Amino acid sequence: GLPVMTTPGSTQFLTSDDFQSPSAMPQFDVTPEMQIPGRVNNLMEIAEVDSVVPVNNTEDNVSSLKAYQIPVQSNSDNGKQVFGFPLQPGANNVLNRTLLGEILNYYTHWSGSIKLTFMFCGSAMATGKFLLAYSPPGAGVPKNRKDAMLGTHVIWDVGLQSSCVLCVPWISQTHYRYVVEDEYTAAGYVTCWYQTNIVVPADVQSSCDILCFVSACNDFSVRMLKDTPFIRQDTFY
Amino acid sequence: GLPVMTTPGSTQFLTSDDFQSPSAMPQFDVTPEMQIPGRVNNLMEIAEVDSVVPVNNTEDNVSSLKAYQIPVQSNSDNGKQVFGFPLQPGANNVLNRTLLGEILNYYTHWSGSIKLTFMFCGSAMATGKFLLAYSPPGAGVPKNRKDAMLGTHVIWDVGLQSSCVLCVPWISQTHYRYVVEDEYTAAGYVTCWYQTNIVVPADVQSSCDILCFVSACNDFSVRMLKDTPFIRQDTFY
Amino acid sequence: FCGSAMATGKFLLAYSPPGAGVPKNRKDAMLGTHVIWDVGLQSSCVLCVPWISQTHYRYV
Amino acid sequence: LSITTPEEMIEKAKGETAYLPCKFTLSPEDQGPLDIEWLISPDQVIILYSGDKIYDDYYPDLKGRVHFTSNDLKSGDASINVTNLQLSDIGTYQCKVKKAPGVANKKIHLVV
Amino acid sequence: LSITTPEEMIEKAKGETAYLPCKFTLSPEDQGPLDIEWLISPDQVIILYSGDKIYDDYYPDLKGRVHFTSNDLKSGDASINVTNLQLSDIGTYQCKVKKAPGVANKKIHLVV
Amino acid sequence: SDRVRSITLGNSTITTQECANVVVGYGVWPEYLKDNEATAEDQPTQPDVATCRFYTLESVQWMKNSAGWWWKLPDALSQMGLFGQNMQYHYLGRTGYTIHVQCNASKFHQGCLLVVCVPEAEMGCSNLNNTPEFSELSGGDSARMFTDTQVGESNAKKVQTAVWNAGMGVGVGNLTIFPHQWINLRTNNSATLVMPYINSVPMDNMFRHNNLTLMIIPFVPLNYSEGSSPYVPITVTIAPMCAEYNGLRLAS
Amino acid sequence: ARVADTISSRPTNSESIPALTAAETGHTSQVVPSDTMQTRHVKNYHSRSESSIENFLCRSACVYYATYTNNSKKGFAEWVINTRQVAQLRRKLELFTYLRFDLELTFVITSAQQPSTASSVDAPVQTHQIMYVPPGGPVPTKVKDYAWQTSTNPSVFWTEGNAPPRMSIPFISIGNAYSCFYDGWTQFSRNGVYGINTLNNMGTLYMRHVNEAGQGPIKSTVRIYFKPKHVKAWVPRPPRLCQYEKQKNVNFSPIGVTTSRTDIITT
Amino acid sequence: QVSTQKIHYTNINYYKDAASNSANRQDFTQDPGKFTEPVKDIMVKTMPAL
Amino acid sequence: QVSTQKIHYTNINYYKDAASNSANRQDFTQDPGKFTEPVKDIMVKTMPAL
Amino acid sequence: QVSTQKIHYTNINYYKDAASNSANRQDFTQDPGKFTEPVKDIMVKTMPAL
Repeated sequence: GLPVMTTPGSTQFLTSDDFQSPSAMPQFDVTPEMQIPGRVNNLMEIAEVDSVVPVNNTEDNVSSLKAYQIPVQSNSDNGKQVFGFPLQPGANNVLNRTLLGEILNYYTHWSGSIKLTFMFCGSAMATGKFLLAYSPPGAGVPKNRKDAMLGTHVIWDVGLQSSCVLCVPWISQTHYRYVVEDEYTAAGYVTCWYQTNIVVPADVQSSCDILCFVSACNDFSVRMLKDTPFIRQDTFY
Repeated sequence: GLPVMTTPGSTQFLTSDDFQSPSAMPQFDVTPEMQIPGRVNNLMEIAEVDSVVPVNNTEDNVSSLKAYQIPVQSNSDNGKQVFGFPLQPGANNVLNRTLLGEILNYYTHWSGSIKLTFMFCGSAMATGKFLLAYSPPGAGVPKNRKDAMLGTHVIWDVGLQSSCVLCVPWISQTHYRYVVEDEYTAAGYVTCWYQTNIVVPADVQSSCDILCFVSACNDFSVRMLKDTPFIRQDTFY
Repeated sequence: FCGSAMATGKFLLAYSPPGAGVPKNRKDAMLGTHVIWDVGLQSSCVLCVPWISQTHYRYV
Repeated sequence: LSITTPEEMIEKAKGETAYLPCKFTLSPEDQGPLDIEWLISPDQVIILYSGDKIYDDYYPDLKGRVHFTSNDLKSGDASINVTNLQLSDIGTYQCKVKKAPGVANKKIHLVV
Repeated sequence: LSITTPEEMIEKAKGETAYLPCKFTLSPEDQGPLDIEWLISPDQVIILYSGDKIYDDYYPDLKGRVHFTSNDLKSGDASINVTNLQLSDIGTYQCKVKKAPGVANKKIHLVV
Repeated sequence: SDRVRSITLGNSTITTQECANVVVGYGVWPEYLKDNEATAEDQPTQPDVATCRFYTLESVQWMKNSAGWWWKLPDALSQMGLFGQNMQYHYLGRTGYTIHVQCNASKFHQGCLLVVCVPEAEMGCSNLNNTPEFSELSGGDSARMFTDTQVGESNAKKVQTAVWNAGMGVGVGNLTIFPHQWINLRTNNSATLVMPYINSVPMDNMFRHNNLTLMIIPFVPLNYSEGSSPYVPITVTIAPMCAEYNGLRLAS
Repeated sequence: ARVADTISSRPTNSESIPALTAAETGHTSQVVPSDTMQTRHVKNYHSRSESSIENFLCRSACVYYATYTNNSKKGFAEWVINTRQVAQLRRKLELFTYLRFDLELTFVITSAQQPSTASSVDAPVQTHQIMYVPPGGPVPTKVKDYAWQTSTNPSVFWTEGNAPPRMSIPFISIGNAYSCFYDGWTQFSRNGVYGINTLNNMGTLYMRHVNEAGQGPIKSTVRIYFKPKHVKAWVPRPPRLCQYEKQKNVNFSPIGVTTSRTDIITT
Repeated sequence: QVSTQKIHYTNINYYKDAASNSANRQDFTQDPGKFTEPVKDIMVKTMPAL
Repeated sequence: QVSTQKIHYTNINYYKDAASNSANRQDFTQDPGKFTEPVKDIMVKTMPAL
Repeated sequence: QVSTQKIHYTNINYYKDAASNSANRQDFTQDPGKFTEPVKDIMVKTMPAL
């Protein structure tokens, strides 16, 4: 008869407890394991895979394959914009349903930097240059090329190699950032501008298209697991 | 099946218990700490800061800055009193709302000695002398300078340096003292008397003012934490 | 300061390099090189203007 | 809370002014609001003190004849001055003070 | 949920168009459906916004005279434009927004 | 001796004949951001001569019926040269200040000031449900002043300027727990504080968050006889120490 | 952690004056009572243990209580977690500017019968569910819904007649310390509300019954109790004098410094 | 694991987190020098201040 | 038996099965190279890809 | 920690206070000489008292 006293917090069912439990079928021998290829060990081995970013929604391309293409045509005037969006990878409706965005909508805080792989899926004799700018917040969106070249930017040329990875850095006052749309920890905007035109020879089509990927760096991290807002239910199937 | 017996005192919720508890979010990694300047480690690093003592209430100066000033004028007759109050640093309504008095109104017992920093905030060519007396209890308040100079007192002269710290000692029969108004452990009175007049040259104002601080020594201590009587409530905000 | 003994004050001794005009407010002159002089027992203050020029010499 | 002498006998003459004392001290637990009553049984209240304001029109035979004495009622003074004593003022007077969590009585027997 | 200025006084003239602002921000816990009301007490609803569709035939004296202003109501705009102000439009207007688990009010006093 | 100091910084120099000792923060000196504490992913810029100099704000007249003044500290330096231009093009930035306030009178005036530097000074509005706006809370290099009378209820968005509550609902006698000094015209002439970077995050934006507040409150009011000089001005000088920035963008 | 002792002294007469000083330099004097009188060597055995931070703050206090009726539609209680609503705890927190602590949430749940109409009512023991939602998760609207069960938010299930439930929450913040005060807006155009920060959001708490309406409505009531542990405080602050009025802002009405007395020499 | 109280007592950590431990209640250190004397030039008690 | 937490803690197995133990929560290993670079010829960062 | 009873028994202190321990019940010491003979000159049994 050892004397004990029961602390508060007993006879409860916490849904994230770590306790042992008596087995139902004792002395069960499981079937032995196998070297199945492709063992995932961490969910940060999924954010380091690229996925195409549907950056061309516009209410008519959402139910199609046109949502992944950015139309790039041989313009007549110079210094025009190609696209642009704020960088909220759990709150914006462009980086939402990508492979990175459906991992961040299980967690609450995130950190680290983001890679943005582009690809010129155009013709072979058509060349050009692009300016991939990322402006940190505090001001509005940039509106001219003269205002966007002050931020962080690379200048991309298309040749034999047809990719360019703008790696946006981690410039923030806090050690983490929310995934829901907040104003305190916004992460600026990412734009893309014509440097020169898209020149093209005779008897070639003009409107070349560009794809865009997204991925995480080697130093990405998350925190505070929550439940997703993307799946509803009203009955049992 | 180890045999146990539950002592009385189980299945209760004591509001000052020290027990472990299962976490809700396991394997959480907190954000790392920072060398923020000004780390407080003990609440006896707050009572060793001076604060101005509102010793001039008189029902008209309470809603003003006049409550901190002691009017000191060039008197005509000699041996008059400047101020006076009993030394109950949680019970009197002069040492109540100071920085020392709003720490002692979280505890019940106190001990140690008290410093009383004064400061002559007058002109530069006006001199004078003051007598800062502290009389232990048992008798009434002193009423003449002849009765107050028998206690513990310093004689303050104003010159280049313009401060004088009367350090009242710890003279009490008990090892502690209450903070509420009791008659058993009262701590006497502190008065202040004109030694000589305040002389002054021509074309200078006469009514110089004096500020008064209060602080604790290096050997102050408290006990028996309670809840304060200064903040009421009737609803949720 | 060749004044009285009980009179005090403070002064701002500014030197502005060329390129702009003369300064016109105290807000414009405190951007240059300046010392802030107090008068007390000692009654002097030596603003030492530096040698800020593109050339190794200067005309008279 | 404790009164100095919870019962005594006071002997005065007619036309004089009675002085019924009621003093107390304060134990450290007493932190609530103050309350002071006075009774008579020749159980009718004759004066009150609650919420810092005096209410004193309660007994018709003693209308405008009884007052508190001191100006410092929160220091241990609850004495009243009965002016113009008459023959019909015979009865036990009860000084009920109630500062929570304390309570005390004082039965003053007044015979003229 | 929080409105910029929960009460003020607006002074306009007759025949003009009033502009009663109601802006807000969004704390991160607010994830439910949106709800926007407007009241009057010269406690009658004058406009609604729930389920992404506007219902606006509620007050007979203001029939077809009040409209929302912006096209981006889920960004922190709830201002209304009161056209053709008359003398009988005196009363406190109440902008009630309720996105769960948040709720806020704004009592706009309009005097012409 | 022990009365004279001469603090210099960059291309300026503040000298004082009569002043007390200098008080430095909570016991630390403003140094650069160490690599263990940083969180930004790029390299900072350190001008270090273009910012670290003594800017001078406007002056205020100390009348007899004065109340007090306050400045919001990384907002008064918004137009002062290369500090005000590096604050706009960047996004982050940490600072450490060296506040200096000076007010001279003769041996015949009497009075006493209190110079305190309050971190995170939230002020109270006039109406209990509103919040004060930006134009009535601080000014570019212009001191906002307290009053000696409670602000009426008819105002919509105005700061409560009751001086015995110091605007923040706190007793003004307890304000000495912050780093502070006293200006006393009997024995002192100039007060000086050194304030390190005090914030819960290692770097912060500077247009949205004023993380210091220099308050000046006269306890003993100014008083003299007829025949003395009636105009006594106060003038404050602030110099940022060891500043650095991050995150270029457009102007705003 | 004993306090300092006191050493004896002799009647001196010399040039070294320990009592005269100057408070202009912001330096609170460090004198001992052995410098202005004659003392005896007192062995001193007091302790400064109960004045530390971990003995001043680690005590449980109520933060909120809400009631909810079993026989109702939308009968359930939501509450965003914040310290600002009670006043006996809030004044203890604003002594310091930056705090850092974990938390031990504890609930005390009581029930009461409503004046029902049905005859010979009898109910078995009830069950309560206290769901904790981190900031951003999907929240439920009605009580009979599938978002209550089918979720990975950490909830706790409790039945009556047992010990009160208790869960522990670590330091969930984005900065390095909770900010008790935030002077400056949250939008870069400097418009809108004043002191609203996104540095001390901890989430909401959703509480409801699990049983169904058998014969008689039951109105419950649940109190929530904090307990900060491992606390580190920074940059102290003078204590709040005027009364609180709102939970978000710091606004107030002016009042005098202290209660008055009759005359400056009245003891 | 085993330490003294205010004789000894035995304390074992059970859960494998850090926020699950009991309160320390024995962090006895103080340093009031960063509030009383936050000055640059050092100040002696016996000598005059100026 | 005794290991560190996120100081130490003590864990004892009681039941004599394998499915009765508590969750590990401390299997900290990762290898993203089988998803990022699943190629045959190795690829350097600095050199061009073709 | 382990001592004899009125065979042995094992007692462990759990809480980290001093007022939380159980009662001692084994403080067996007495000295009646300060009540029976509180005198200055010592007194022998066998000799006469005066």
